[PDB]
Amino acid sequence: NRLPYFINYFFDTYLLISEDTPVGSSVTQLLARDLDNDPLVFGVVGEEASRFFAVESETGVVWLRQPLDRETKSEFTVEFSVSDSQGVIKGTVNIQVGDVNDNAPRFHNQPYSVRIPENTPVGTPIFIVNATDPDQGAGGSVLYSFQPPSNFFAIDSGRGIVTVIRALDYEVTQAYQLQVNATDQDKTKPLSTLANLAITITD
Ligand SMILES: [Ca+2]
Ligand SMILES: [Ca+2]
Ligand SMILES: [Ca+2]
Ligand SMILES: [K+]
Ligand code: NA
Repeated sequence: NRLPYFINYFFDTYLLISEDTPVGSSVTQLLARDLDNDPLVFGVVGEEASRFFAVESETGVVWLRQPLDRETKSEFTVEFSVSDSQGVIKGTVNIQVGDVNDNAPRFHNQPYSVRIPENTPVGTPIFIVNATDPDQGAGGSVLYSFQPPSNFFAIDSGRGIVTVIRALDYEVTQAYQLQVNATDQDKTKPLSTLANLAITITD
């Protein structure tokens, strides 16, 4: 009797599963050969592995049994079994959880309030806004803007630095209420968040 062995590429590399994979989805089919042509039985081995995955024992089809979230657990290690009813073989698979853009930017250091004197020159940086996005790639990269755009202030798209771009006047306007939009850069479905910025003029 010779022991059966696993075929799939991912026993030697890794298996990618998207974090948006519906629970119940088949994520792969285990494949194995036996030089004796013995009928084969497949299994999943371990407590964490047996919560995440079920295996159809006669076909090797693997089902996801719990939702994934890359931002909570990005990778884990699982053991599958194959058996010819005389011996049992185990293979380890590294599971990588594939990222989707399922986070909108999150602001820190709120509320956002600044007092500036009315003599503040054009080009003066007055306040820094801060938003982060825990997604990977472009979906994790944030650009800042004013919604709607201001004639009196600008905000750096990259760094979130607010500047004065036209001279102020305490007489005309003693306060400004701005909306900072933070958008991620995903090509297909970008997500955005608005944050309040309060600017008070002194004299
Ligand atoms: Ca065999
Ligand atoms: Ca994500
Ligand atoms: Ca995002
Ligand atoms: K990021
Ligand atoms: Na997620």
